[PDB]
Formats: sequence, structure tokens, C-alpha cells
Amino acid sequence: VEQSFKYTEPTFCPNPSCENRAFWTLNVTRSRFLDWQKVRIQENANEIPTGSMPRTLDVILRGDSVERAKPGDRCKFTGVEIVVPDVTQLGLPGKTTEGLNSGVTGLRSLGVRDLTYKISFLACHVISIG
Amino acid sequence: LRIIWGTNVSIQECTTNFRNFLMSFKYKFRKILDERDEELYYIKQLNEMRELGTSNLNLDARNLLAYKQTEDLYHQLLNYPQEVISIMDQTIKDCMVSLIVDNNLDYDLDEIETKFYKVRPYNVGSCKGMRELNPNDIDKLINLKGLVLRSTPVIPDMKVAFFKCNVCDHTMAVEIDRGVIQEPARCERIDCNEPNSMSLIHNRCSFADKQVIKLQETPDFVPDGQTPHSISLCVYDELVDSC
Amino acid sequence: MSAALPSIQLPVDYNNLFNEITDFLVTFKQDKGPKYMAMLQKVANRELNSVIIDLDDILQYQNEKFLQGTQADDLVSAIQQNANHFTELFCRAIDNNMPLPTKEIDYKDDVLDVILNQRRLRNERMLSDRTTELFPPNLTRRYFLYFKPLSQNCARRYRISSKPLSVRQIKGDFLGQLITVRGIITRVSDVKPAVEVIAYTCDQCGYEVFQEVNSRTFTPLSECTSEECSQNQTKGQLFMSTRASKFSAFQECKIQELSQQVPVGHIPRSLNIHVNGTLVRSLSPGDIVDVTGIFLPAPYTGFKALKAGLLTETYLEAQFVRQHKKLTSDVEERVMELITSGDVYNRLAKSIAPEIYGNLDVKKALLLLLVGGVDKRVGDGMKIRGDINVCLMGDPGVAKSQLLKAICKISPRGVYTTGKGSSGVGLTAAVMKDPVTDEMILEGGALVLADNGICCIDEFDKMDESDRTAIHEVMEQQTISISKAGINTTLNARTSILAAANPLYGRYNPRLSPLDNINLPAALLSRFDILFLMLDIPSRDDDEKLAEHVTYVHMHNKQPDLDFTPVEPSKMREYIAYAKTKRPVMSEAVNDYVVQAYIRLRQDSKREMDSKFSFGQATPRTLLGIIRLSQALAKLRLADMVDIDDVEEALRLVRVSKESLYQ
DNA sequence: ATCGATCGATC
DNA sequence: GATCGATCGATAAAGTTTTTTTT
Repeated sequence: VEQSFKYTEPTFCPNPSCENRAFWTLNVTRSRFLDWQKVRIQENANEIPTGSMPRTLDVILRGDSVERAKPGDRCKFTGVEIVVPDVTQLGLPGKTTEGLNSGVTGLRSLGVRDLTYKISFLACHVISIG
Repeated sequence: LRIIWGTNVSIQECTTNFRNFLMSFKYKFRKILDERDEELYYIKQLNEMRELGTSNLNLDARNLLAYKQTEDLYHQLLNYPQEVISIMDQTIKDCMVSLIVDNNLDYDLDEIETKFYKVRPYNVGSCKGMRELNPNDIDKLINLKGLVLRSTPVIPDMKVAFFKCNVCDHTMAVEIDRGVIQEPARCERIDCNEPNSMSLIHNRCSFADKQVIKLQETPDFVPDGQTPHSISLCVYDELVDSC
Repeated sequence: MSAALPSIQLPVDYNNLFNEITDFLVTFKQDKGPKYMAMLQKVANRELNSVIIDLDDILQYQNEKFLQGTQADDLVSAIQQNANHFTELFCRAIDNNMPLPTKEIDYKDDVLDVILNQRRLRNERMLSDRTTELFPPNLTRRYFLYFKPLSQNCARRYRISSKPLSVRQIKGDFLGQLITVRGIITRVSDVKPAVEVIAYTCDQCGYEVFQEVNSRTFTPLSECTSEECSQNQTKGQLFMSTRASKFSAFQECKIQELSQQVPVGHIPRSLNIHVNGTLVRSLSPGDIVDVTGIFLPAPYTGFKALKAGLLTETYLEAQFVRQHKKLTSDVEERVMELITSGDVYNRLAKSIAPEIYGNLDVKKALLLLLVGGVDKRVGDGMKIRGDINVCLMGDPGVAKSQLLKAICKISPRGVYTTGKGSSGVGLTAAVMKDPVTDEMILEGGALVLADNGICCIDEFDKMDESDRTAIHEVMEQQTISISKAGINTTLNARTSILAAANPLYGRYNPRLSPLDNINLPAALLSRFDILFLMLDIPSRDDDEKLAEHVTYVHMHNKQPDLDFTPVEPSKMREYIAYAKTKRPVMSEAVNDYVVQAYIRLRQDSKREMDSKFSFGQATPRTLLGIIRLSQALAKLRLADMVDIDDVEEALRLVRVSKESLYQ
């Protein structure tokens, strides 16, 4: 259970002494799903000091809260925070000195890389006053 | 006094040499700016730190040049500028406690004596831009005059780590304090816990703030042919999104 | 190995040259004994880090070795047969004759002083702390070497290495040699710290490991390699440290060609150059210079199979730069000549631009704008206008840019522009593409860099959709800004404008109305002050002199005419700066008389009220210009005589401003 | 061409 | 059963003048 932010390979504790971590087969039958979307937000008009490139961030809607967020309106959110990296996986090969903190983050137990950490945000419940 | 492989700095004489200079000041500098002051700004302000509970002391730091002693401390600030602020953050906690030992009714000696205050030596020396920054300037104070251009939001930083392997309950929290994260190659928390899948729960250990800003100098009497170049910034304390 | 690894029987070794470097101790007393050893004393006390081992101290070293009949091989051959093997054997020859403790430095008065001895003594004590690695020679240097070739009559004495070649013919055997090339320096990078030594710390044994630096990419080592913190069950984990390793300077530049040694065919060819030692921060974009330096190709070390089989993409390494063509401060003997002789109104008028036909009145109207004239140090919140802007019009066949912009090419801080290229959005600053280095820099045109100077423009009907607004925005006070999506910051605006709006089709018909070829009336009505004109009338007497004015210049190769003693432009350049240290203050007698001079200017414009010829409708915005230029002409003619006689020179110049169309 | 990972062999 | 050595496989590339409707 509990596939993490990159755990596309459940490879722990087989029943018999078979070849553990040898393969997998993502069954579309029993593994129940849920539906989501990824939208961007923006800061309200009555708080900007000047035209000073008003920054933003990104959210994730998880439950039934999909499609309740009509785009282009003043809106409120739940408030759980999160940080999500994704640089090393099975498929595709993974300016300034952005990600300079990442050099500290090296040398995990798997292969030596430069793993970053970017701030993001998760929601649970939406409301739209106005 | 102690001796470091890196520096040559002393033991806490200069802290005490500051603390008598700090407390027994009441006026100085009347001679370098000779015009003709009954009590120092900092003397009232050091009382003013506790009664608001803030953590910042904006030190002018051109007082050691006015004082007769503490020149050695003054000319070690501009030559090992990481340990000297790392020393003075300990002293200002104790020099605040040097006021709480007089009046024991000052915030119960516990809770404001947990959050670490800090200092800010500003407007020291002089500098003239970018076409003088030699490679010898490795660890010094610099005084830039320019213009910032554009900012990115805050990304986090590894100030504390966390670990948990696949046993029942084992929630150790290792530190980093370097550019190097250290791991165990065999488990713990039980006798029969062999080398196994030590996992990295990332979204549990706390992080501070950090922000990089890009700067380009103003054309301040540039010789009318040279393109104004750029340099970046970096910040750690509670100054993010205040500039 | 086999397969031709035994080389040829080369008769030229370096050991026969090595002992002929050991003789470079004290023997050359001519050039207060050994003078290169005398310069060796002025480096150890740490005030300059550049020695110069030239060739005149080698040929005269061989000139006085001509009489000794012994085998002395040639020296200027091998230092340009292969130049790069003549920095490293000098360094292993300097230290045997290097007097170290000739200075006296206790604690301060030297950068990195106590720690270099501390980093020496902690390895000096560990040379005998067993009851071991020697210093690499690049560690304790704090100095560099340089070179200098020759192209004097010493080369015409007897027997090249310093002929000023161009980059079109440097393709062949000139690799690993010493060649000076002239050119034009473009694309100046910044100064970045390069690495020459290293020191990793294990935090267990403290043996800082050293290594040499190869090309632009390298790799750290392991941690179980040292002599104390290795070889046990616990190993000191390595990590770096900045201050335990020196760092040098670095800057990159590209060269082009002189646009006259290029042949009739192909475009010019670029080249790469580097800098070392302390020649840095001594070049500029636009320097008509030449560099002398040694040659080296470098490998690419990327994508080596499917590209870059044996290619080179070389550069050259610099050794020496020989740059060329660069207020009572000991030139006052030529600045007093204006004060003794005087002759402000006409000799200075005939001084600047003496190559024109007539028009001595209009060359006076520009020179007071070359000294400007400050309006007022206002103090309070009254940012008043100064630095008036004079515009011209008219259609001659003389291509009048030589009549304006030749002044602009000798005037201080006077930049030139045209129609194409810098538009009105390209007049101010902007954010554009850049190379692979730091992009979105604030590139600009003129007015963000020509502040408090001269902005001489041509072709006023070119790129007008962005131009026509922005030229108002310097006359509109202090709004030169970049209001793009990037930022909303605003810089200053303090520059005068000289404009020559070319007319429309044919001659400007004087029987027709004006403002038929000028674009913006709003700039002309109050945002300008005075106008001139360049009409043509067929004249029998003047034009044959004008024919003699142009036919005479092809007999000789000069213009000796007009019986005037020509003056160097640096003289009045100082006198403008000398006038800039005056700033006279007006008296009260002036405004008692000019108040009704405006009234004398009032009813005559209110007499016409016609759409036939003239402009102006009696505004004080016309009046304040003649108040501005009055103290301006008082500035160049400082006797502090701000009176009626000074202001009659002002109305002298405004009566010829109007009615330039009445012929 | 270099580095990392996996497999096989030896202690 | 664990550790070390050898062999095999996978990893690094770059853009900005002609032509369409449209205002």
C-alpha cells in the first residue's frame, strides 16, 4: 500500500521466498483509484504594491473537490503544506545556481545524484465566496 | 587562548572587551567628527530588545574604530567574518542575561532565553562596485551599491533530516550540518535488525527559508562604454520578501 | 612501448639551455647592480606582482657574450620556436636566487600573512612529526612571469618575432609560438576566480591534499588515500575548503579586424584570447589595441566519438598589452592663451567646424549648449528645466551630418545615433537575449547612457511609432524608464537634443505653409525654443566661391583656407570645464529690462495672428529660454557682468532665429 | 569514453 | 554467505528567416 511521491515499484516482503524486487504488474482490477487535477493560483488585486511580477504557486485537489474550482474567481483553501521532489525513476533520464541547497541533499543509499526540493501545496476542501 | 587550524582568533576577552565597552560607553567618537550625547543609543536599545522580544541588533560597528582598544577585534571582523558573528551571538544572549540577573522579574529567565537573538554589522568600510573585486577578496565584508531586478519564491533548505526503515517503530532524526548527509548501513532499535531498507521520509523534517535575488549595478559614473553587469544575492534570515 | 615511441635524434635539448638559465644570476650589470634582481626585491615586499623578462636583457646579454668564444645557443629562437617551455624552468631557476625575508611584516600590512606561515608551519612541523608530502612548486609563488617582444631598430641592427600580422593568415605553423596581432576588442566578459591549487579536508588527520589543475573540468579523489587518516578502520571523509587554496584571475575577449587589412572578399574572422597574472581589467570594448602573446590549442573533451575527431578550436594566451590612442593642471600654458588673447565671440566660432560656408551665427548657437548652463540649485521641491534643445531643418545637397555630427564626434559625452537600430523603445533600456551567461541584462540605446551630455540625432521620420513619444520624455522632465513587464524603475534625464529634421518631397516651398514636413507640432510650440533653416537661393557671386570652396579640396589633400589659426579642440574643452567651475548668479538690473522686452515680444506676435508664415503666440515658455541662454552665454564669457549688455547678446541670437524663412 | 550496476567467483 | 573484481550497458547535443491572416 501507500505508493509515495515516486514509489512506482512495490518491492517489499513477498509471501514465499520468490524473487523479490524482480518485477511487478500493476493490476487495473483491484487497485482502486482517485481523481485529481493540478491548477495554478494568483494573488488578489487589492494587495499588490506595484506591478512587481506578482508571484504564485500551485495546488492539488484530491477528493470530490475536482471541478468545484471554477477558474477565474476569488477563492479560499484548506491549508496543508508539502514538498515534492522527482528526479530519478525508471523511464526518461533524469540560468543561475537554483537548487544550490541540493548539493547538501546528495549521497542517499541509492545512486549519487543532485536531488532538489521545491515548495508546493495540497488542498482538501474548496470554497468560493464571490 | 585557543588556536584554530583555520583562524587565529582568541578566547572570550573581546566579548568582555566589548561588554565593558558596551556598558561603560555613555559617549565616544566626539573627536573624529569634532563639532563642539549623555547616553549611548545602544544602552537604551539593549534594554529595548527584551521589552519587545525582537532578535535583531543593527550594529553600526564603526564604534571599535572610535574605541582605543578592540582594534584587534575590529581587524578580525574584516578577516574571518563567520566565526566572529558566531561568537557574538552567544555573548548577546549572555549580555541580555547580564540584565536579567539584576532584575529577576524580566520574563521569568526561561522563554526569551530560548530564541537566539542576532546582530547586524552594517555601513562598515566603503566599496565602489564590481570592477575592483579581486580574487584575493575571499572572506571579507563588501558594500555594494546597485539595483535588484527580479525575485523567485522561497525554496526550502536541509536544516534537519529524518529516517525510518521498515521495522515497527524507529523514528530517528539525524542532522546534516554540512553538505553531507550521513546514513547507517545496518539497522538499529532492536537486536535482530540486520542491514535492510532504510527509507527517507522527506516530508517530515522541518526546513527554514532561503531566497536568491539578482542584482545589476546602477550606471554610477561608468565610463560610457562599459555594459553594466550583474551579480546574484542570497539570504537566510527573516528578510525574505521584505525587499 | 614499441611503434615509433623512440623519437628522432634531436640536437636541441633543454639541459644545454638549463645551465644557460643558471647563468642569469648577477652578471648583467648594465641593465643598481642586477636590475632584474632589483625588481625581484620590489615583489617580495608585496607591492606589485608583475615581473618583465624582456628580450633586450637577452640580446645585450648575448651582445656581451659575443666576445667570449664559446658555444652559446640562440635564445630568441627557442622562446618563439616553442614559447610555452619558458615560464616553468624560470620558476625552478628563480627560487635558487630568491632572497625571501627582505621585508618586515609582523601581523597586519599583508593579506593572508599569518595563515600562509601557519599552513607552512603545520606542514613544516609534520616534516618531523613521526617521533610527508613536499610542497608542489605552484603553491608558494605569489608572483607570475611576463614577456615583451621588439620591433625597433635593434631588429634592424642584425638578426621578425613581432611583426603586426592579421588574423587572416595565422592558420599554419603558428601553433605553439609567439605572435603579436592587432585588432578590435569586443565581447568583454567579467572577472572570475580560477583554481590553481586545492586542499580537501578530512576533519580527522588534517593533511590537506594537493593537486594540480588541468583544463576546465576535473574530479575529486577518494578519502582512503592519505598517510594518517587513511589506512585504519576509520577514514577522514574528505570535503573542500576555500581559503586553503589560492585563486587567480580570468577574463575572456574576442578580436576582430581593422576593416582595411581585410581583402576584397570574405568577412573578418574572430579569435579567442585569455588573460593571466595581473594584466586583467586593462581592456575595453572599442580599444584599437594589439596584444603580444603565446599560442596554445586546447582539447574539447566532449562528445569525442561522433564529433571532434582531431579538431583543435584553439586560442591564444596573452603576455603583454600595448594600448594606444587614448583646470590649471600643468597644461595651463595653453589654457592661459584663451585668457590672454580673449576673442570669445569670433575666434572660438571659427575654431569649431571651420569647414563650412558662412553661417558664423549658427555655430555660436551650439557652443553655449556645449557648456550647457545650470538652471538653479533649487533645494525645495521645484524641479525646474535646464538644458534647452535646438533643432534644425532644411534640405541642402551637402549631406549636413558632417556639419553637425563632426562636432558630436569630438564633444565630450556626445553619442551619435541614426534612424535604424536604436528605435524609441531601443532608445531607453530593455531586456534582451544574451549568451549562455547571465541573461536578461539591461541593454540600452543612448539616453540611459548619455546622461548630461549631447544626444545628436538624424532621420527624424524613421521608426517614429516608438521614437516620437520617447523624445518628448526627456523634455518631459525625468521619466526615462523601463515600464516593461520586468520592472517599473525610472532613471534620470539631463541631456540636450540637437535635431535635423529632413524636409518632405522636393524643396520646402516657402510660399507654402510650414509644418508640412515637420511631424509633431506639440514639440515645436513650447517644448522647443529656437529654430534655424538651410534654404537655398541661386546666387551668382556666392556659389562660384562655393564652387571654389569644393573644387579646391581636390588639388591638395587638405583644406588650407579662411586665414584662421586653427586651435586644438582640447583647449576650449578645458574652457568649457573652466566655465563649468564658475556658475554666475544673476543681478537685479537684468529683469528690470527684460520684463518689457517680453512685452516688446508680446504685441508684435499679437499683431500678425496669421496662418501665412510665422509661429509663436507670446507665451512665457518662449521667454524662459532667453533667460536660460543668457546665463549660459554669461558662463562662457564670465566677467560676472550680468547686465543689459550681456542680455543684448541673447536677443541678438533670437532675432536671427525667427524670420529665417523670409528669404 | 567513463561510470555505475549486476553477476560470478573465490575465500 | 559476503565481498571484490570484471564486464556490459547506458549517458552526455542545438534552434529563431519565410510565410499566413489581420488591424
